[PDB]
Amino acid sequence: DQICIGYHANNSTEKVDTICERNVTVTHAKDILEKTHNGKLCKLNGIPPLELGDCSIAGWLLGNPECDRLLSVPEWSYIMEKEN
Amino acid sequence: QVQLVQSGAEVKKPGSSVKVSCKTSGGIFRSNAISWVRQAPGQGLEWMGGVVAIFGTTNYAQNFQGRVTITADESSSTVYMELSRLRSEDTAVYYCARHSGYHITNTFFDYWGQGTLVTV
Amino acid sequence: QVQLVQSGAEVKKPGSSVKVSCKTSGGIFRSNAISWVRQAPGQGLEWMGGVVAIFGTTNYAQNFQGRVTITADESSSTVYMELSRLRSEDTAVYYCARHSGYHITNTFFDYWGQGTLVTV
Amino acid sequence: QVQLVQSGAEVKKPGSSVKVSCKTSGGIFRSNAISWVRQAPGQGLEWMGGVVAIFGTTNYAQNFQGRVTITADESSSTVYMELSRLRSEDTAVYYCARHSGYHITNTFFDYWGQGTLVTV
Amino acid sequence: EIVLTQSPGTLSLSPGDRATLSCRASQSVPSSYLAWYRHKPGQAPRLLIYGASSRATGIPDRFSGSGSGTDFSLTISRVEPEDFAVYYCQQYGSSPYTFGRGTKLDIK
Amino acid sequence: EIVLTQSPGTLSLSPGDRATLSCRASQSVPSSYLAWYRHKPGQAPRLLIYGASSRATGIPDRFSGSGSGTDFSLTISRVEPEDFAVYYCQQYGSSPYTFGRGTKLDIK
Amino acid sequence: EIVLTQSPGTLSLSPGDRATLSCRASQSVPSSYLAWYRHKPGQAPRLLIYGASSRATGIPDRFSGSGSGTDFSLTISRVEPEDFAVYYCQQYGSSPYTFGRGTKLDIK
Amino acid sequence: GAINTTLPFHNVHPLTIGECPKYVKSEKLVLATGLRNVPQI
Amino acid sequence: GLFGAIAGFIEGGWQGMVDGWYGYHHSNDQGSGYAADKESTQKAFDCITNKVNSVIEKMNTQFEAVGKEFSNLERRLENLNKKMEDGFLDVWTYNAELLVLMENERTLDFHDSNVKNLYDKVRMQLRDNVKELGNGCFEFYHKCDDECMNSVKNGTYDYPKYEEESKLNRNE
Amino acid sequence: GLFGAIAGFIEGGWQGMVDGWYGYHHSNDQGSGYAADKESTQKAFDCITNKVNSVIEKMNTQFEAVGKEFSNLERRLENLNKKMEDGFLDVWTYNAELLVLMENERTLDFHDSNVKNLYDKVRMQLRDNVKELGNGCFEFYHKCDDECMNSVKNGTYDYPKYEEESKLNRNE
Amino acid sequence: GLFGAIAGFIEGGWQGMVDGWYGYHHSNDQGSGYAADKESTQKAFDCITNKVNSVIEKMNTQFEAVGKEFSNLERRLENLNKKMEDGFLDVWTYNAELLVLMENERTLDFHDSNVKNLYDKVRMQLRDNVKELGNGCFEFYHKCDDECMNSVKNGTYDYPKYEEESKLNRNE
Ligand SMILES: *[C@@H]1O[C@H](CO)[C@@H](O)[C@H](O)[C@H]1NC(C)=O
Ligand SMILES: *[C@@H]1O[C@H](CO)[C@@H](O)[C@H](O)[C@H]1NC(C)=O
Ligand SMILES: *[C@@H]1O[C@H](CO)[C@@H](O)[C@H](O)[C@H]1NC(C)=O
Ligand SMILES: *[C@@H]1O[C@H](CO)[C@@H](O)[C@H](O)[C@H]1NC(C)=O
Ligand SMILES: *[C@@H]1O[C@H](CO)[C@@H](O)[C@H](O)[C@H]1NC(C)=O
Ligand SMILES: *[C@@H]1O[C@H](CO)[C@@H](O)[C@H](O)[C@H]1NC(C)=O
Repeated sequence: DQICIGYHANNSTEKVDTICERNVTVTHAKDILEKTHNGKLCKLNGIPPLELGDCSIAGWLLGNPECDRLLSVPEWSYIMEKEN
Repeated sequence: QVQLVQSGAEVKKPGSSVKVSCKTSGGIFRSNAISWVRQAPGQGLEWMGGVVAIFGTTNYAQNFQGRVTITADESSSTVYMELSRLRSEDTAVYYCARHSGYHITNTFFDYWGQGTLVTV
Repeated sequence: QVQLVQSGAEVKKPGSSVKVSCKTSGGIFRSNAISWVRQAPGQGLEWMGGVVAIFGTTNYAQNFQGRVTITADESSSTVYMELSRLRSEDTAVYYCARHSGYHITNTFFDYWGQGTLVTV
Repeated sequence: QVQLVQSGAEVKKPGSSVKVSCKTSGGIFRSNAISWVRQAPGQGLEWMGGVVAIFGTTNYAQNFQGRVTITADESSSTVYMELSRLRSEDTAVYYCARHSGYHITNTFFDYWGQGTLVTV
Repeated sequence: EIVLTQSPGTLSLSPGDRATLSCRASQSVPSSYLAWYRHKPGQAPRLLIYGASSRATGIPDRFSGSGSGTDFSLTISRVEPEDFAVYYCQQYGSSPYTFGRGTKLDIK
Repeated sequence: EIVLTQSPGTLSLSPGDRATLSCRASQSVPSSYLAWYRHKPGQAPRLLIYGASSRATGIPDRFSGSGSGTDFSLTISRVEPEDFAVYYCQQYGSSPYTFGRGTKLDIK
Repeated sequence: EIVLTQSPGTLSLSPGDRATLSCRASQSVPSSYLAWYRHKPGQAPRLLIYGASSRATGIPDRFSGSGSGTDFSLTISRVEPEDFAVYYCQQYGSSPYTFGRGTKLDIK
Repeated sequence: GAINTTLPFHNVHPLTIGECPKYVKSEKLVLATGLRNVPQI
Repeated sequence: GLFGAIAGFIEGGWQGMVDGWYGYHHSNDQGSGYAADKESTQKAFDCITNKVNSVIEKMNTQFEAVGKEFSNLERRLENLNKKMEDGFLDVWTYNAELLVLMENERTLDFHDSNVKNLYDKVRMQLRDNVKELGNGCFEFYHKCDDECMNSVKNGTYDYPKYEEESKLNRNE
Repeated sequence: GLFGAIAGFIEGGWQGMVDGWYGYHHSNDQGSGYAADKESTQKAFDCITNKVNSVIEKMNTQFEAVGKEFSNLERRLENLNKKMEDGFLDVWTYNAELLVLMENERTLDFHDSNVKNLYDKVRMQLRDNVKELGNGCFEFYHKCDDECMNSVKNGTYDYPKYEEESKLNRNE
Repeated sequence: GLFGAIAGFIEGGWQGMVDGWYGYHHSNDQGSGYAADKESTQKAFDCITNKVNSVIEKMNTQFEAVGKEFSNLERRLENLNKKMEDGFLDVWTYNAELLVLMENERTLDFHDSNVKNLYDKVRMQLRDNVKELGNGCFEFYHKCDDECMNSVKNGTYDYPKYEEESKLNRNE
């Protein structure tokens, strides 16, 4: 008659880094870093953003003749502007 | 502050299957076993089955062996229950209950889901 | 850089009590036992008693048992002495000495207080 | 990304000594044993000796005992080789090789030095 | 398979009356693993007592229970307007994890 | 002192021919501690195979070897233009750390 | 209760004279737990030697002592103007923690 | 782009608007919830 | 292997141990099988659940970057804003990376300790009635049936009951 | 219990140990009583004194906030100054909270190690002349009076002296 | 001495250990000498080599200070720049000191663990054929020549081979 003490193992290949060891296989691991984005400019909390487009902030406020579509804008969650 | 959210009410026909989900919040990964208890109107609550927290071991009641398949995905911390071969008197309200520990045995239901009504 | 500050000089009358304090600096909490020794002018130093650092256990010399009461408060790191039933020949200079360790036994006095003169 | 840099080519005369260095990069302190091997043109590679990583213990081949002295400095992580009593047929290319472990025994040469040509 | 028989069934009371609910077991429940739940219709059941002698967190002090072997009981010293629902007792010391019949409390 | 004997010595081949290099030992190498190095003239020798059965990091898959006891071999299934150099077999299971004779590969 | 007897009592010297102070014990002090203190009047006493053979931190090298059993001594090789005070011997190997009588050093 | 996650860290872009997780420059952050994996004898 | 249990004197894990981190294996006349130690596993689950939750709360109040615009004559002001935001992100990146590495070392060592404690708990309970084979297994000097094995698993071994039988077999 | 001593095989503390962290309890014909281990307690006092003094010194050079005033046309400068102070106070708050949590785990584990070391020190000195009960106590196979008990407490046990007597009672 | 091996039951180091951190000393009829444990030493080297490399990489992205000039009407901006650079330097100085202090404690404790594991590995391998003297040395009940000693060092001790002989001398 025998009794033994042992520990759980499985077919996992998840690897984690420790203070003085790298690529240590563990039975279960959790990644807590998000690296994925849909790549689209969505609406925030259901409120569409303010898209200036080719028009600038000064152009919208000054009433630029080429920014006539911005003469009346509704509530916005954030403002979208170009680098130049 | 721990809550369990389930799917919506569903209507089915005999011979079809049901897929009731139960997502648990309050942490990154699920660390408590989740069981499924149903209540048929006019009848008392019955224990169907449960799944262990991390290891995924599943236990089923002898009444529902071969008809219930409980699975969980560690990525989304969600528990699914699949009842196949629907027949008469399978209309009931299904609750997902969270155990006090990581295992089904020797643990009680800390919290319950709001409940889903399924009609056949 | 460890210094022990005591109370000021006091004048008393036979039948009264005396309250001499000794505050220890150099740390948040007291880590060394503090003892009390007195010197009557024309006589040598005599050991009165001491208190362990954290546990507060107190030991007294057989000469002064029943008359001296050493207490400490962990909050303020202060040690007090209460010599009651003052009589003749109780005029002396009282010093508070800090032991080399947390316990009274097998420890020597690292630092001494400037001293307080008490007359009856 | 580990590289070993050696000294330049040297010309000597019989009766003199040669002082070849080998600096190892890739870390603050040397953690692998470094050995010296030479190749005389028309002849195969021969093992000369080596030095343990931290403890500085040195081993030499029986052919070159008493003529080669390998020393290392822990501050600069540099390994030096000193072959004295130069004679004929000592012209060869000397490489410094880094072992796979901290000790000479049971280790293979992971990386090799570019090599130094010494003529007598 | 332990079958749990709840005797009172229906218990009409008024705020202030002592409420005593009895849960009976066919065979002894190991380690006194029994729990009580409050299930107001249309709401998820809430855990009142676990272990037959320990109160759950956030539960008002009026809820308490005791028992051992095949006899367990739930006592509510003072009844409030929110203490009118169906009360179940389960045993979690055996594999089947059976449930009680349930007792609805009515308003007199 | 274990002496390592290499039989081919000169092996003229063309890109595509199978290259098989044999290293023979006068005594059994303990624990199969033998390694293969590639030494292009004018450049530092580089480690191909260690332990007679383990491929070093960064080595192209075409380089492989096997053996035990006193017989060891290096096999190159496909010869590339960069596989023309002198190949040495070294044993590191004995104290002297002897080296092989070396085999130069020529272009046909 | 171990009583400590200090023999010299009064020792008048001049800067440069060797100073030897002897402390005698009626009983053997366990583990050689004896200490020497310097007590200039109006100031807190300062620890010179602890353990009868170890110098306290910050103590000048001229202060040293030795002894064992019931015989202990403190030696000052070179006397400075600040070495004129009362010196006590304390034993801390016994429960009562007795003190020496003390010897004052005078100026010749 | 938009971020749809429950994790507490992200490394998409430092400039974010709304209820967003904390941005770090690390390439990966994996915690070990289980013990070490040792192959069966 | 800071405590020498995992990959130490217990050189291999168990694939049949599917309902817990840690537990026992027994083999006698009646049969053999595994049994997870639920109490030790639950205690391990408590630390890891709290350890991760503490991690989230600490970096809950991490520095947040806000875009700003500066003219061509405000180069010094713009550089201050750029170096402040980059510096704060570098500090918080270091703290997040270091905490994960430090906790991974702590978690792996914590799991190593629990086996050593579990192994020692059984050893100190079967003091003389078993042989310590040195590979994590104990061989009984007496007959230990399923009821006897279950007592060992839940820490209720009756050493005096088998004390006499064990020593007769141990001596010869 | 990382080392398994506190709340491990020694499941309860002692209320009679009033003059030290660690100690002994003996019971023989002459009498019984407690006795603290002053050497091990003193060593523990040294780490805690240095550990706390380490905490004070490191945050002695912590960032300090100074109030400033900005006009209504300096919103970017005012916001930039506000985020600098808030960011620094968040970094140092994280360091202070984390250091206390990390040191508390070390301090509790350090105390656990001291008992296991003190238990092992007695065990390796009483190799065979005592019987290990497994609950932190040793039972002698010979007669161990107060002079014998005191030798165990200060690490001067004479194993050869009782070697012959112990084996006679151990065998039968 | 968190694991009680260094300066614990092994009171002093060995000046004759010149080719490794950890090793053995044997003494029999043929002779005596030291022998280093290359495998355990190599594992220790890997941890320390990786420990330092991880330290360098983390502070590779440490804050950098750039000199700026401000006029006498920009005292608020100058003070803002001064406190930012001083504040970041204090944060990174604290991290560098704290990492060194904690890694030194970890390294010394890691070295203490390896001897306890090395001591236990031999003890669990010479289970009953040797005496445990308690000072880190084992005394054999049988004759253990150089070939027998080398089996102990590389973990290939044949306990059944000497099982019969050892018990004859142990009993009497
Ligand atoms: C791992 O895979 C093997 C087959 O390679 C299988 O026999 C074993 O059951 C698997 N283990 C688990 C835990 O799934
Ligand atoms: C760990 O694994 C990754 C991917 O397999 C690899 O890029 C990295 O170099 C490995 N690290 C070490 C130290 O081997
Ligand atoms: C986020 O992603 C999950 C899985 O891809 C998806 O189920 C969920 O609907 C997404 N959330 C939103 C708001 O689109
Ligand atoms: C432990 O298991 C045995 C079965 O052999 C049982 O008799 C005993 O009551 C159990 N102990 C506890 C505390 O449950
Ligand atoms: C330990 O205590 C005993 C008391 O029996 C005493 O004889 C012995 O000298 C002590 N050892 C030391 C080193 O003080
Ligand atoms: C261990 O050393 C002995 C020498 O007595 C040798 O016979 C044996 O082969 C060695 N084992 C291994 C695995 O090298």
